[PDB]
Amino acid sequence: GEEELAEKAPEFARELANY
Repeated sequence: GEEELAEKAPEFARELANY
């Protein structure tokens, strides 16, 4: 998970959440 999380960084969700 850590790597998926590392390959994710829950800030991307918001970085696209706006678009």
